[PDB]
Amino acid sequence: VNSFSGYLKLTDNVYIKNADIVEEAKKVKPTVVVNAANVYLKHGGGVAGALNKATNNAMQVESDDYIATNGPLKVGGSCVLSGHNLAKHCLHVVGPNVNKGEDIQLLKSAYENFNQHEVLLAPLLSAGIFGADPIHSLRVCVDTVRTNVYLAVFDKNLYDKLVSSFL
Ligand SMILES: Nc1ccc(C(=O)O[C@H]2c3ccccc3C[C@@H]2C(=O)O)c(O)c1
Repeated sequence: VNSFSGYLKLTDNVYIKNADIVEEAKKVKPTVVVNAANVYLKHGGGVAGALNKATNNAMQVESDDYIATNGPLKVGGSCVLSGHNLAKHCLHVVGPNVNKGEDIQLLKSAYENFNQHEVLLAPLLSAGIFGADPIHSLRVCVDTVRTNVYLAVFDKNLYDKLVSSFL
């Protein structure tokens, strides 16, 4: 048993909800919240900017120190950093950004990072302002992640479309 509530059941291990992921993280304080990061960990907008804002910019301060030491991530890669006031850990995962012209095939590699964690609260990688079709991202998630993933979809109208079209 875990503390996630009101999620629809898509598969044995994938659950989904219409929620603001920042507000969800605050309530649950999950072991792992996934950030939809870029390779520079520059948390300007989207999930990244919103989580970062909720940490009072402490996520960005930590991230800049990480990059100064380690250099950028790979598209498809990840790093584990603090979850600050939102979660124990934040898994920063870089999905391909279609609006930057990155290869959507890398989405599966991005979701494979989730398998290193038993339970996660996460967004649909590469969707939203990253430019991919959320229906596709959800399909790749279900077909790649084997650990227990609790997906938050910010937009109610898209959430209903994702549920109604899910095979
Ligand atoms: N408080 C919040 C929470 C989330 C977002 C957001 O953009 O998230 C979308 C986002 C952003 C970037 C990549 C993928 C996704 C999917 C996610 C969604 O639409 O579910 C926001 O701007 C403010």
